[PDB]
Amino acid sequence: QLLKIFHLKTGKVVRSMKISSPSYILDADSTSTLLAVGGTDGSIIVVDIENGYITHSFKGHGGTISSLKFYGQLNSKIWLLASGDTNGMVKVWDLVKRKCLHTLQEHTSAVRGLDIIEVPSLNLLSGGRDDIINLWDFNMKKKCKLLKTLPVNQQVESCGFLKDGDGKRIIYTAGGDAIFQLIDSESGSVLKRTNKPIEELFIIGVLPILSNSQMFLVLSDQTLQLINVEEDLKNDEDTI
Amino acid sequence: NSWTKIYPPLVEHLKLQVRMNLKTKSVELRTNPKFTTDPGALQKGADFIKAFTLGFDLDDSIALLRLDDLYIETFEVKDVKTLTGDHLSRAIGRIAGKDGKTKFAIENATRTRIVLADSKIHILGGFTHIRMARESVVSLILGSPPGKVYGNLRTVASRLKER
Amino acid sequence: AVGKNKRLSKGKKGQKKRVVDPFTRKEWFDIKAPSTFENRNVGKTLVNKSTSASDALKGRVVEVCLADLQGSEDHSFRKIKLRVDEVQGKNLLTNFHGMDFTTDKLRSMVRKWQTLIEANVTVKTSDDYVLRIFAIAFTRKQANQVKRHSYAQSSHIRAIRKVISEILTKEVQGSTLAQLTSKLIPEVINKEIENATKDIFPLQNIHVRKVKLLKQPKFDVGALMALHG
Amino acid sequence: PEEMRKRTTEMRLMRELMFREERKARRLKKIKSKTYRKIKKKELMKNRELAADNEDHDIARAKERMTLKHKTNSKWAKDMIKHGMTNDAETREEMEEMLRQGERLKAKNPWLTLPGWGEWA
Amino acid sequence: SQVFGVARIYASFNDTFVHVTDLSGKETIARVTGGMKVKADRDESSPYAAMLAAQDVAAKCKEVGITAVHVKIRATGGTRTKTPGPGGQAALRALARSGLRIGRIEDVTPVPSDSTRKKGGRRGRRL
RNA sequence: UGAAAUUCUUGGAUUUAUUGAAGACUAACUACUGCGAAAGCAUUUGCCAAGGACGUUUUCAUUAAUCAAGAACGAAAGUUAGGGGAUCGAAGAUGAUCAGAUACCGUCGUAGUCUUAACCAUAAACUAUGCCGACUAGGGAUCGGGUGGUGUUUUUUUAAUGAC
Ligand SMILES: [Mg+2]
Ligand SMILES: [Mg+2]
Ligand SMILES: [Mg+2]
Ligand SMILES: [Mg+2]
Ligand SMILES: [Mg+2]
Repeated sequence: QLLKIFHLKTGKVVRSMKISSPSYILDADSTSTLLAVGGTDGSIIVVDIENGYITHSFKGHGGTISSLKFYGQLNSKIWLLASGDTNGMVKVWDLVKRKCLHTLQEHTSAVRGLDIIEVPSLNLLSGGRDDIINLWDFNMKKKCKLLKTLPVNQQVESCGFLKDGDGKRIIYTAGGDAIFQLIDSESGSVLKRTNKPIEELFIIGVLPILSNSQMFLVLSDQTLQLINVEEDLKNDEDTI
Repeated sequence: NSWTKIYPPLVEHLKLQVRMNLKTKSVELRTNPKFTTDPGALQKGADFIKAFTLGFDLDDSIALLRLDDLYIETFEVKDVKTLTGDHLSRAIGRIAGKDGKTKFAIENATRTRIVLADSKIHILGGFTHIRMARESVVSLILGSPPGKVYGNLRTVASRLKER
Repeated sequence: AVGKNKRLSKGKKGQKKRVVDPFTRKEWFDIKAPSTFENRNVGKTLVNKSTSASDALKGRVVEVCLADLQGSEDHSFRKIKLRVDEVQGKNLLTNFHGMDFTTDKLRSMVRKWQTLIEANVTVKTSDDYVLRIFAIAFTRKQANQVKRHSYAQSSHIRAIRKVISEILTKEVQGSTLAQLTSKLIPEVINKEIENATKDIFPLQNIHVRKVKLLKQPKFDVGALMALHG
Repeated sequence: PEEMRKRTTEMRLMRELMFREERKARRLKKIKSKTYRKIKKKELMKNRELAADNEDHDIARAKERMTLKHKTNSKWAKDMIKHGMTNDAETREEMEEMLRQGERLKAKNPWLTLPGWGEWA
Repeated sequence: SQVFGVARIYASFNDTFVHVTDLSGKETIARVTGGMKVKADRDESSPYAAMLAAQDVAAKCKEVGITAVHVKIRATGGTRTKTPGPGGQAALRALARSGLRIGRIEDVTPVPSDSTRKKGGRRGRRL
């Protein structure tokens, strides 16, 4: 239960701090300065990486934190944190106001995948092991509505938003059976999917690279697979 | 009559919250969140009072609070050999010996304590100490005369001092 | 021994690579007690996710102290066996399966210079639940007694045993399983045994030692939901 | 009253103390081994002498000098001697002890209460 | 918020088993023995082996999510000694030191109302 | 096990939990207690007959004590012919043969351990102590029965029993 910050260039451990309970969930914002810690006690700890101090300490969740999603942009004040516990409870913490802005419960199993995208209004993609995906729309005000619920047929280990070549919104869901698939938010149909390996395996996570152009599929057997979805998305073939 | 010397070490050194219940005739130990600091104090206090409950002198029982590698070994005569009537009654006399001398002989050599609660025997010490004691007492049960056991007790005593 | 110097064994030849964490496929399951018990929450269990999970849940028996279920340390020495029968949305509906006492409690009651009366009866409820009860009694000495012991003549133990037999059989026959469990918690049966057996001999530490479920009737989920409300 | 409860309380102790003092006896009564009893008798005399007149002595000799009870004409002593049976040392000691004891008889603003016995301790 | 397990400990003469399970007991959460944490057979029953195994199980126990347990110590029982040995005690201590909250302690050694004959024979055993 | 190997174990040992089946055996209560001529006898309930002691202002009237000959029972082990065979286990094989407090340990285990119908008749089968009768000191503990009290508890309506 000791968080240790290590500086690659300097190659030494810059900061060491103690957390309340063991934490198996770690999220870093795209701007690469904040880190969110999800403990099994339901407490959320936000730390400034460069400085190494606790910025926020949100304690609202009852179950163990299963997913953490940072939303933000450079030169903006709409910075937000989305946390999902193992009880199917999702909360949208607001960093600037330091308060819980929204609370969602429709998920029943643990929430493993969270993703916020800006609607040119903000959309939240929540996915859990209950084999469903929920699309929510919300703002800084007391507005938070459910738009669609997609039965994705697969245990959602990780999920997020993806953009097509023409700009069409796409959702990527990597899950059990070691399958990565793409679903249109509107149609709800699976455009493309990966071949299921004969050996039973799970995708424990997905790592977006190159502005989501290629993703590393981390498998339970400690093997990493690189898929370039953008070229595969252009390909008419429905197999990734 | 010994309670005056029992609660002080627990309440002060161990920082435990002690009580004895007349109605159920039991001792009560509770960890105080605002005062207690050692996680293992509560079980240590429970370990100590049990030793007294088995028949042990208090001061010997204090050793369990002071140290951490002191354990209780326990067994019956019937586990060794099915002795009955006089055979059982004599066998107890063999372990104690005249005036309890034999029980003191083992205890000093092995650095343990022995209570002969009828056919029930309990041993306190380090794991190495109690195991060898188990051998000596059992050897008496099987019918070995104590004088021969006394010689072996002396032998193991020297090995203890050298190491 | 895991050591290198430990001589090699045959079983080390054929070994499967540890590649799947079972807990990943394990799915937690919540356990609830019948409405008779004050605290319905009695914890949770886990099973492999359905490929079904339900079959392993059926026949699942869990033993728990009454003190937690009733929130009173008066029942610290009593344990209750609950068997899973129906499952709904991670909730495991359980039914009474048995009752027994802690070993330390029993060994405490057994003492020297007194007589122990053990009576057992195999009887069935009105709900076609065949069960076997074990009741333990201990002779006592009067307030103004002066003899060290309080042994009872064998005719008394036979008389005491008989009186215990009718009451145990009477209560079970004229009640359902749920009503019987409602009697166990306040131990009104023990008080009834004491009063009936009072005249024959003074007794102490009268208890229903154990309860067994020998045969079950045909399962009735309708009879189950009513029990859980 | 309540003093009856007390009266019962002493009587229980007396019986239980008697029962213990009883309990030690038949176990001791059943152990008849001459080595054990001899050791017990030996130390008893030592305690007797340290812890706890001629007229009694003369009477004691007076009985001894007429009866003639402590020589080898007695039934037991004559039986051992005549049969080559006292040559073993242990029985000789008993015979000799008898003679000495017989010989002994023949001798002449600012700027502007028990803690924890029954309750939780 | 508090999830309970059952830490079944079996302390034999030659080894100690430390086992943690769900309340039903059918699911195994973690099982570690005296032989796990030791090199030599003679030291399988050592309290030191028990402490290491207890520490091992405790780490896994926290990893899975179980924060409290109910300890059910037992010995070989049957036709042999009924009291748990020093090893189970050391394991019980180690669990307390591990930080896992101990719910309830009970001795569940198999006590036979009647039993078959013992291995020693008439002249005894355990020289 | 003092220390190890034969040995079982990835067709999952050991361990966990819900059961079922086989054959013994009645732990803890169990005691300086009880019953039986002795050897012996400890779960619940029923049947069969048997027995000591106590109470009796009931009955027969010497019918009694001891006992060669003669007869019944007789610990464990053992023999014959069936059944059963869980555990243990003489015999036997085999792992190991290093170290003296742990120096005889482990695995397999035949006969045997259990039962039915028959044989033998030996023990420190001891209280190293014939049986029957009378008499010869105080004390209080226990078992069974009986008698007595204006004693306690209980019968939680009394009571009477039962327990003290
Ligand atoms: Mg009796
Ligand atoms: Mg008799
Ligand atoms: Mg045969
Ligand atoms: Mg005899
Ligand atoms: Mg006479």
